[PDB]
Amino acid sequence: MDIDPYKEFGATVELLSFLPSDFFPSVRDLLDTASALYREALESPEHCSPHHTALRQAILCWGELMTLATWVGVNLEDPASRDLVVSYVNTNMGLKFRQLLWFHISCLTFGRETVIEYLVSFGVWIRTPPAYRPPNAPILSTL
Amino acid sequence: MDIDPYKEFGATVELLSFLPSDFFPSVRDLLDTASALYREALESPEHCSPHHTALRQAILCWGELMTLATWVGVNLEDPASRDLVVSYVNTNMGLKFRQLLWFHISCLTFGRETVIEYLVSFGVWIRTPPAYRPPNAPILSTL
Amino acid sequence: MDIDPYKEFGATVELLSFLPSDFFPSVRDLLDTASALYREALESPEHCSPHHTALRQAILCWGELMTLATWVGVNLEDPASRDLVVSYVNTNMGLKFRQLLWFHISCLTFGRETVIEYLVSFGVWIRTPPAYRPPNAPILSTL
Amino acid sequence: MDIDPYKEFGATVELLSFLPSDFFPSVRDLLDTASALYREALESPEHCSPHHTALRQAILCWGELMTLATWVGVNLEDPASRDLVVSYVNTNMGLKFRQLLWFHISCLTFGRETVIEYLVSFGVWIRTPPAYRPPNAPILSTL
Ligand SMILES: COCCOCCOCCOc1ccc(C(C)(C)CC(C)(C)C)cc1
Ligand SMILES: COCCOCCOCCOc1ccc(C(C)(C)CC(C)(C)C)cc1
Ligand SMILES: COCCOCCOCCOc1ccc(C(C)(C)CC(C)(C)C)cc1
Ligand SMILES: COCCOCCOCCOc1ccc(C(C)(C)CC(C)(C)C)cc1
Repeated sequence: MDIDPYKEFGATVELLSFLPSDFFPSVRDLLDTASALYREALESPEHCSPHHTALRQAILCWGELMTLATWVGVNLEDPASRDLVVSYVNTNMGLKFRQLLWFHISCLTFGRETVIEYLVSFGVWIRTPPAYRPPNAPILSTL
Repeated sequence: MDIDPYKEFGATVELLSFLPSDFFPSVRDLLDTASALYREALESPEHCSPHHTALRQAILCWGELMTLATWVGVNLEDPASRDLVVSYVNTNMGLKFRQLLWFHISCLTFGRETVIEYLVSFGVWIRTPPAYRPPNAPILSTL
Repeated sequence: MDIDPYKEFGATVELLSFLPSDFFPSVRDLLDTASALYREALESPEHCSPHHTALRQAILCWGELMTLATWVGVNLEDPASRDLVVSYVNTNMGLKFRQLLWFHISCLTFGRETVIEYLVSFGVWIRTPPAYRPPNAPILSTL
Repeated sequence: MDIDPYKEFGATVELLSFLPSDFFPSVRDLLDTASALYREALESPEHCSPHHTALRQAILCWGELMTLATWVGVNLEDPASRDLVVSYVNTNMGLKFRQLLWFHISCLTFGRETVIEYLVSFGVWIRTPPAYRPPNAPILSTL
């Protein structure tokens, strides 16, 4: 079916493509962050939050994709296709994964309205010209 | 992270290992059941329930895995690799997909208590040797 | 008929003639901004605002002009005339279009009074010669 | 963004398609009418009505297209290109322009409900076979 993984939260793919693809941190970095900050609540037997649920399912899915790609590469004999699997994964699905993880982690941490206003402001900013925008890229802080 | 996609909901992979592997319906049947009973909810912008929050993500994961295997079978001129990848997807991950779909659809339709009782009772019925096994296995029913 | 597209909103062309070309984001950027911030209200059957109405009509104009430029590229076998028409369209019409899109988005975003005070101040700043005006221009920003 | 210029007023492209392309008056005639009837308003500094706003924007776009056509006629020596461009502009873009002009002038003048009932009645007419199609095609009146 046609589902938007964010509209149950108050966002949309059209709104997260409003940021450059070179903005979203790497998958490994986001997973490390997620461990460090919410391992005890993702591994928890509680409906702690919809973000927790969705993040769990996403992590399991990335793990299964990784498993599959490693298996294909290990079985295949020639590199041309022993690589193309993991390569295409990190190309097309890595972006979706890290957009979604960024969303969920950032929300759980800072706030949903904050993350949304940040998306909007950062798009407006990265689209405005430098002479007439503030010079420092926007960023999220708990400090 | 070792996440159990069920302990959040009050279960485990073990409790679901009582059911054999050939017990679980086809992914087509289960996707049809979902599109029938819970579509307006899985497309809604609401946290209708953690079951929905999980089912949306799992369906997106399955779609992306399908796209992967298809792009593979297409761009890979080795039909052996095509077949192996796309059918191993089924072999290994479809069983998990349909376990999770079964669990969620059944805890939505009938309930958590009813489903866990069903799991216990079916485990009894199946661990029981045949000679003493009644032919009327437990079936989940609203009627 | 001597129509001023801002006289209805309390502004004028003479008040936006000071804003240079390097001030206005690209057409693509402004369109993405609108699509991300106001799509569910520009595609809506409500009279959400004069700015919404005007944005709708201007986007329709621009879409038809892009259709024209495509038809040109396809039906004009004179590369010179073809490229000259396309460049005229883009440069001139997109400059006017960026001007108007900016006015409307900025108003909807900040306020009519804020946008007009900002225009007055930017005019003061841009009339001042460089030897007596600060180097850092005024700035309209949510941040 | 896919936008319907009539959906905020209470109609739909699929509804004004009931009327043939050779039904709408000349752009000349429609502009004469709009001038004579609402010039003091389309030149006004007031959101007199959404129809007024939309008409302002449309007439501005038509004026820019006229300026384009003159620029072509003077610059481009290639007669085939010049004429093809002017003809495309007038024919197609003016078909759309006079659809819009007609809708807005007619609404402002007679009424939205009147215009929509007229659309459905004209559909009835044009659908009725010529053996039973009265020659008195429906027409909008204030009497
Ligand atoms: C080969 O099957 C063995 C059955 O035992 C399952 C053991 O693993 C636990 C399965 O749990 C899941 C369920 C779903 C999933 C996701 C959400 C990632 C969906 C999937 C598998 C379709 C990608 C991941 C793990
Ligand atoms: C190259 O990526 C472009 C961005 O795509 C935009 C998103 O398109 C709609 C679908 O979005 C998602 C988001 C996440 C996912 C899941 C949860 C399955 C995770 C993933 C991407 C790791 C497979 C699937 C689809
Ligand atoms: C070839 O003509 C097709 C007839 O129109 C079918 C309906 O198309 C819907 C779009 O309608 C309009 C109407 C007006 C316009 C504007 C106001 C932008 C004016 C125009 C046509 C001069 C560009 C754009 C689209
Ligand atoms: C070439 O641009 C120079 C700057 O403009 C100077 C005059 O400013 C007045 C702007 O007038 C318009 C006219 C039309 C428009 C719309 C939005 C209808 C778009 C267009 C140009 C595609 C017709 C916008 C502004």
